[PDB]
Amino acid sequence: AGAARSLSRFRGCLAGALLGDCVGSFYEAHDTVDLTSVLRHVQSLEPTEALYYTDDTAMARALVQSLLAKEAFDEVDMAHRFAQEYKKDPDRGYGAGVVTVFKKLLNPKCRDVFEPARAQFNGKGSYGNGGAMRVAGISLAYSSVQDVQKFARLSAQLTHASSLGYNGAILQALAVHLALQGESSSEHFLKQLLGHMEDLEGDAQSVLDARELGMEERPYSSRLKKIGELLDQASVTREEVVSELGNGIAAFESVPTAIYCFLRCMEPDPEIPSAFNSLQRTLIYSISLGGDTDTIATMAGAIAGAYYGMDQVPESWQQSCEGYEETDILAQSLHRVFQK
Ligand SMILES: C/C(=N\Nc1nc(=O)cc(C)[nH]1)c1ccc(N)cc1
Ligand SMILES: [Mg+2]
Repeated sequence: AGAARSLSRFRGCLAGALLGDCVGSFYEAHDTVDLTSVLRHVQSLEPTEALYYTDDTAMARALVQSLLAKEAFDEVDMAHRFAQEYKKDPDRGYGAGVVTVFKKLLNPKCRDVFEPARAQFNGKGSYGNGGAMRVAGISLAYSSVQDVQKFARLSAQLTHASSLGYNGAILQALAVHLALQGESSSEHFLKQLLGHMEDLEGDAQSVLDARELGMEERPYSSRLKKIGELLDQASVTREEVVSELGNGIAAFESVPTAIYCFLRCMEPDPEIPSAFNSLQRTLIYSISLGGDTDTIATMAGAIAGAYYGMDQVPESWQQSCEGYEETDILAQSLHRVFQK
């Protein structure tokens, strides 16, 4: 993968996300998934564009297309691109909630593009993982922690106005940010994320948002702490992971899980054949958790792809995915424009 923030890492990041979405799609909303099944099914990749992407990729592409068009974050442009993408291709797997947001954004009378998201859930906003599932491009465009946080938040808030939603997007963007920096201990990676989340969850609004939902005072911080405990635990089963971290559509029940998958799979697992590389292993492992496989795998894939780089993206897998060339072009353009 080479240096921090290399072309290879950019390409690997978006390819990894695409793979997770396309391959994870087959198992979406499966309560349980058998590992042998995933393996058998990834054999079906080996020897074009046979696997459709979902809303995860559709929104990721629109986000990145906005950043490229403006060479900056522009809420009006990005909001419009999200809404127009839905309009043109509505059957990509959007929830009814975010569709309500899109319909409001499509009204040419809508001046304030943040207001639709805020009206959701009786004015409290969605805590879904939709803000995070598309956020990797933010970490490609912006190098500083400060900017990653600011624009992961803003991009997320166009559809997910609950701090439980947009803080999940920040966490995912931070994970990609770190992975683009290259080789790290799992301990150092986790500690860096924990520090950032502890700082964010100090905010008074974040504290109130959690309290309303009966959650721990610092939800993501507490979940990252659990990840540290899990990584030290003997004979952790896929069920115990799901049990402690979740595999759901809430950002809190999917973003930490995706990060755990990345961290866990830094090391060889005897349960996944050693022939699979580290990226492949991460994707296989994350999909085998079940639940929202598509988003958990797209997020784990973004992190892993940034970390391992394009050399770990198997051409046979990549070429099975709808739009892999467009995805690759977007990654190279992000590098040219923002990491020249
Ligand atoms: C923030 C929130 N809900 N957000 C949400 N997003 C989702 O995707 C799904 C669900 C169920 N709920 C909230 C709503 C009411 C109160 N009383 C307190 C908080
Ligand atoms: Mg999807």
